[PDB]
Amino acid sequence: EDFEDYEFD
Amino acid sequence: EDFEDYEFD
Amino acid sequence: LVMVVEYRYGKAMPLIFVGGVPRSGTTLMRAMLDAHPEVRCGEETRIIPRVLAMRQAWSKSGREKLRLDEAGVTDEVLDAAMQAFILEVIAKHGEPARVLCNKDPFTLKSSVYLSRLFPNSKFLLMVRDGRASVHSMITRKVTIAGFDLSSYRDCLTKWNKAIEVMYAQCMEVGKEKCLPVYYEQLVLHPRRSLKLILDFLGIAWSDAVLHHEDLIGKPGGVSLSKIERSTDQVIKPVNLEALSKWTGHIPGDVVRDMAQIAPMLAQLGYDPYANPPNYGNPDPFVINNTQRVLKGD
Amino acid sequence: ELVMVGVEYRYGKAMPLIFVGGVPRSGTTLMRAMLDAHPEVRCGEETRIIPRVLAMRQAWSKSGREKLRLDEAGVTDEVLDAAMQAFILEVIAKHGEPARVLCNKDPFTLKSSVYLSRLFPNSKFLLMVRDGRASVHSMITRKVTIAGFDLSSYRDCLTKWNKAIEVMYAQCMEVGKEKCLPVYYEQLVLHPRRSLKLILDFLGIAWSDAVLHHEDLIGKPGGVSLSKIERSTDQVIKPVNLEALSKWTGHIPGDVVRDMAQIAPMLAQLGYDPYANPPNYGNPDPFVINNTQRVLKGDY
Ligand SMILES: Nc1ncnc2c1ncn2[C@@H]1O[C@H](COP(=O)(O)O)[C@@H](OP(=O)(O)O)[C@H]1O
Ligand SMILES: Nc1ncnc2c1ncn2[C@@H]1O[C@H](COP(=O)(O)O)[C@@H](OP(=O)(O)O)[C@H]1O
Repeated sequence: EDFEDYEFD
Repeated sequence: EDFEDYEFD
Repeated sequence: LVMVVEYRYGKAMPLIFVGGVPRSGTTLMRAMLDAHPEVRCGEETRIIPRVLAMRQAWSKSGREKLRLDEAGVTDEVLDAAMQAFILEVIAKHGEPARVLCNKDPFTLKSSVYLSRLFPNSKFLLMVRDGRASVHSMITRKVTIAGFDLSSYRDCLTKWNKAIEVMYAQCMEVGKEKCLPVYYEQLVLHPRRSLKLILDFLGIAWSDAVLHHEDLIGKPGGVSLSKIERSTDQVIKPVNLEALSKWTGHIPGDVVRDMAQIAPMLAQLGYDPYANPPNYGNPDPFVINNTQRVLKGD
Repeated sequence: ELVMVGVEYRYGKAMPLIFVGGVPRSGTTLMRAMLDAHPEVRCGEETRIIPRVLAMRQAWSKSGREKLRLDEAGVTDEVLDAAMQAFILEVIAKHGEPARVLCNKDPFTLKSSVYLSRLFPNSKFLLMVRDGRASVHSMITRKVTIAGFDLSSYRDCLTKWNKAIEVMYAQCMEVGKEKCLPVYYEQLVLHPRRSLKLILDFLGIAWSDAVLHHEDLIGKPGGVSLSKIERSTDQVIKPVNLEALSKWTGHIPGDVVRDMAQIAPMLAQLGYDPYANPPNYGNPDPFVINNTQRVLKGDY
């Protein structure tokens, strides 16, 4: 919970 | 969209 | 230029990008490639997807792009900067090998761009029944920013748009450079599948890709992050357990609206109304592997 | 070592970079223009993407948990830094013309000067410093947007100017005398010759007269590239002039005038008297006086 397991867009 | 002259401080 | 036979890393080098929507067999795929003495993928870098998303942002935004252009930070400069950042992360985060590889699930949203930046890279896109990918992320709580784990409909809806993008990019890159790999086909027929993949990659057969789990912790072998969510699954051999655990866990309204929520399912050959599709017949190899996993080997 | 032609200039992690910065509206564009005018030096426009990548990399080390996962992935400090080094250097080297000495100006990069110093061990830093009342008056009346600053409030903008420079100045001090030099905007404006002599020394660049003639080199080979949509451009096309030092006075709400010492304790610490409203910044060289008369005559 400053970063999730994944991200993008 | 959140455009500003300086975006990171 | 030097990673450290002395392999030098550079824009023109042969490169393998593995990806797809998370919980689609991407770690398994890269662990099987890692098993090959001439290939290294290693763990998810995490930061490569971030710099790409950044890049994809400064493109759409007109006001921002205009400002960068007028500063001389053109496509030429951004691309050179991206290239160098990526090469460094890929090249320096694991042991060296003739063929370098990266698996970070979402990188495959920018395969068109990545192919432009690395003109000799190839791409393996993992494809898995969205219903299986989603049920995986909800029950195991693998978090993706912007997917709502409290809703099958939402996660399905966002699996759909994610894989729509990745598939389109895979088609534009062309069939010489991007191969869709169906998780369920890889599990059902490892050897047939890995035969086609390696061929496509221009790399030679090795029985080691069929024994990835014997190479965990070993050198030139497969390195696993103990925090990565897939790790407890990749320690086992290719097995059949996870194919259709999703069946019956989909809310009835999502079952009704499946084709509308996830039109990519029918596009990629998954009948959105089979619960579950018949994915095929298991090779004796994975039948036996499955049997060892149940006893606890 | 990447190479560019335009003899052939060779650039690498160990080259001498100049990093200019400070709180925006502090004379940073002027300072880098004056350096761009040296034939040996190119700074060029604000890249924007460098403070952006620096923010990102900052977040990653700031979270203990994210740091752990990166380490476990083999993405260690050394790997991050190498990727940063490489990323930042491509942007600096290629966003404008090539030149013996390379320079960058993105105002808040200076919040990261200990880091950049580590990454580029022969780079030096010019921290532009200007009376925050001047910068805040500037950002407010010109509507120059800075993330988190509320332009409807002088008290808020000065409160945040204060925090920004406290951090930037702490960094400057920590890299030390040999590597970071504070440059006062007002002393630069009143005394450009002496300022640039001291600045070029500190940087170990031979003097050149063209630093005092930046306005004759706009758009010119080896000269000063201006973006037409950066907010400082209409000011920097003129020669160093006097108009902007003190014009803030009397446009600050009385309550803020009154609290100036609670609000911006960095004023005192930097040598601006918070109750002097305005301070005596000093007396101009005839050179600057003449430049200013030329401006009023309308030669620009
Ligand atoms: N040895 C193996 N045999 C079959 N499937 C495997 C496997 N190791 C991992 N997988 C599957 O790959 C999925 C995760 O893919 P990704 O690496 O893209 O997250 C997991 O699905 P489940 O969570 O449904 O089990 C996992 O079970
Ligand atoms: N030729 C020149 N002589 C004196 N000051 C100058 C100048 N060119 C720019 N400046 C000053 O630098 C300030 C902008 O700094 P930065 O580029 O860091 O934003 C502006 O202050 P004002 O807005 O008060 O006029 C501007 O006037």
